[PDB]
Amino acid sequence: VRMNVLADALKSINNAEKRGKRQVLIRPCSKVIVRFLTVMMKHGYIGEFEIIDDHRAGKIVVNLTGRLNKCGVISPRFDVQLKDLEKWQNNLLPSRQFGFIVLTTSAGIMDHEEARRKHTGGKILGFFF
Amino acid sequence: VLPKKEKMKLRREQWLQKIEAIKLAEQKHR
Amino acid sequence: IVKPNGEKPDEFESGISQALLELEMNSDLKAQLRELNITAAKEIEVGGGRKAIIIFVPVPQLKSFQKIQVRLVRELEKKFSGKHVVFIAQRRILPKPTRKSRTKNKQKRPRSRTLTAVHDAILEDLVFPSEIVGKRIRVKLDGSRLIKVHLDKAQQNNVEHKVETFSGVYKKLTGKDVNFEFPEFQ
Amino acid sequence: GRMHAPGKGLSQSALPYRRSVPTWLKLTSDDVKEQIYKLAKKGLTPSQIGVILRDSHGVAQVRFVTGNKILRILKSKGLAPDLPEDLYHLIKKAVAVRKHLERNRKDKDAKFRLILIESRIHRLARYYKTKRVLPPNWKYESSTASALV
Amino acid sequence: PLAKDLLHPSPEEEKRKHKKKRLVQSPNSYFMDVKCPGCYKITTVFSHAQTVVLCVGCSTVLCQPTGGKARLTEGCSFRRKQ
RNA sequence: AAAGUUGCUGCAGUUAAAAAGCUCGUAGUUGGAUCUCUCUCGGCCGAAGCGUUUACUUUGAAAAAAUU
Repeated sequence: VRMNVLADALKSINNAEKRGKRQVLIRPCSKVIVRFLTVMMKHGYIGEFEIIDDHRAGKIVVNLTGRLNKCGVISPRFDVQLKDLEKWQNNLLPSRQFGFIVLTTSAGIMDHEEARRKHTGGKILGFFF
Repeated sequence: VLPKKEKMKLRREQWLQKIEAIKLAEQKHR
Repeated sequence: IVKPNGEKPDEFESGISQALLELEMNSDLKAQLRELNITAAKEIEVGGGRKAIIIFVPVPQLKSFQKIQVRLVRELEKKFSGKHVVFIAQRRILPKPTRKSRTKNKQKRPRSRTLTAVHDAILEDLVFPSEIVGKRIRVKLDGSRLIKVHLDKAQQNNVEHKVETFSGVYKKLTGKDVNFEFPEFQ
Repeated sequence: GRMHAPGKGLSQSALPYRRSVPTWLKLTSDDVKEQIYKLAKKGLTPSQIGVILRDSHGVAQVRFVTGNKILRILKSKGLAPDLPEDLYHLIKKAVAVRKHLERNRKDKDAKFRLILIESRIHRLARYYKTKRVLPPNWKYESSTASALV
Repeated sequence: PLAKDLLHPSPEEEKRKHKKKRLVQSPNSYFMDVKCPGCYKITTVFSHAQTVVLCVGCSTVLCQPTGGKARLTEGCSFRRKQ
């Protein structure tokens, strides 16, 4: 059955982007998915997206751009302390300029640079380069 | 056709070239 | 007619109370208005210099206000100058239960007392004659949301000119930008 | 996909985005409630109550008009059955299959279907004892099946 | 190919799609008023009704349930609502 | 150590080592969307109940040398 809706959203975005599509429809929506896509958006990777609202879990239309190589989820959401974060990026991002671990910390959902800037750790969600 | 060792070497090196191209493209925008 | 929760009548809501009384002693809206009452009122400039009237009514009488809404709106528009009148129920926002709060939360708050449910009810009550048939949220590149609201095509002509007043009222009361559209088919 | 069956159908109902009661419906919430009460007096489970109310009386969704759903309306009045309707239907089906088995012994297809139906009964009974709709001493037994219909 | 706006589908495309698979799901059914030729009373019936609907006074059959929509009796009139 | 030949990172199982007749079937593992600090006594504060309780993250104190 359907577990980890963020995994489905990111797999759908990845499979759409590898076919060179302009838009992708991802369902069901979630607040975690919206925060993840907002972090992905604010660095310039997925353009701009629109939430479609039914009286169910909603849908999202994401207007893909072409910059995205890979967006991925890490299941299960391992606890990431502020030291071990370096190990994690040495595991996940293949290059040290671009790529992003997305963390859920108590200060919100943000990227690993901002998580170091806030001097906090948390649980891991994904990465995108 | 050809052994897999240089196949993964070609894929890794082309991915390295792809990374360097993306890095220099993002560096040019500054 | 006016029964404020703070029990402080200002001149605006007392004036529209006199307006409702004059409406009752002349027009056919007689047998129902006595049983009813309002709570508060405000006046807001929207759309670049166009004023609009807001009347906060109590919630459990609001359904009855739905029965005489259009007649009350047209009679207050005849009474007033070029204006726009909206009836919005006075909903109570309960704060989100955290680990630092007052010791009054001995019972779980209802979902109708949350922020999102109250703002949905406010959006559906700000547009009474038309019914909301769709909702989109466009999230801009700066990260700021924008709600796009789809209303009835069938009764479009009633509220064609009030959509900017609706947007200004919702923006002033909430802080969220809202646009209104009409789909060509349902 | 289904819970025991391997099929995956899509046939279901699609509720509209308008939760509003339509203008053409002249029945009020109360009149809907007395219709519910009289149909419950006729001996009807909430499924046929909703079906008759939708088909003939023009109310699409009881929860949209009265503000509350049918089982809670019957529970407040007290005309609510001791078993939920689905468990009752499952038990009735088990009785009918067992009667057929007693008439026809070699019908091993019905034996397999009987095992399937009792499996559904046990899962649903576990759920109902979880949320205290059933008392915690409830147990399904083969000879204690015809007494519940 | 590879480029079509998902937020704004054409209405014939939305009509063609399965009711659950639309952008926002919406049913294919409707409520209609039926008038028996033997009387004047109007009755509200669901298009996909599963129950046989009888007239209040005439007690004639108004619809017969079938696999999909209900078969109204030859002679009755109807009008779709809203 | 090369070694991803013990595999959490990070392996496999059509034809090479290997996935069972099929369904039902405890435990365990996993699980859709949704909810934005105050009350008293003593000098704007100190004491007190904390707010459902946790898992998580951070800080501070404290934590042999030698070795590194």
